[PDB]
Amino acid sequence: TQSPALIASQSLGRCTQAKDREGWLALMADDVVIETPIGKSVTNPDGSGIKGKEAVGAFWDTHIADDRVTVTCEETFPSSSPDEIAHILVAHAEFDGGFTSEVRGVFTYRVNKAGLITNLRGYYNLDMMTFGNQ
Ligand SMILES: CC(=O)[C@@]1(O)CC[C@H]2[C@@H]3CCC4=CC(=O)CC[C@]4(C)[C@H]3CC[C@@]21C
Ligand code: NA
Repeated sequence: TQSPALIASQSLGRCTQAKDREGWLALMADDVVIETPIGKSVTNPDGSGIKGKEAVGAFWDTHIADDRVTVTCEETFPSSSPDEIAHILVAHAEFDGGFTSEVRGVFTYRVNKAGLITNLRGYYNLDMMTFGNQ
């Protein structure tokens, strides 16, 4: 048996690697809060996270859809709750014509009783990102 948290996190990645916008959003609760990273950033403007399914849809359009985002799991850290889990992820992206970005950080997931994602939080900053010219 896979826990609702692990199923959710892995499903989110598969939908990302296939640019399935609708399937991606269906894995989330209507009150989902995405904080990638935690704190103020271009991917987290006010530093309190992207709140709501509409705003995460916009986030997908702005930062994932045409940016070739792919997430790779390096190590999984289960908790003693089936609804919360942590991963060491490596996120890669391609933008502005072919410029690349890559960062490795801790990502925590949380689902509600129905198993829908309510929280996704990333522990990383700019100094951890690496950029490319090909
Ligand atoms: C462009 C960037 O700054 C990043 O590549 C660096 C951090 C990346 C997160 C990592 C976590 C992840 C998990 C998923 O399964 C869905 C997609 C996201 C949210 C993914 C979006 C692109 C981000 C924001
Ligand atoms: Na994943």
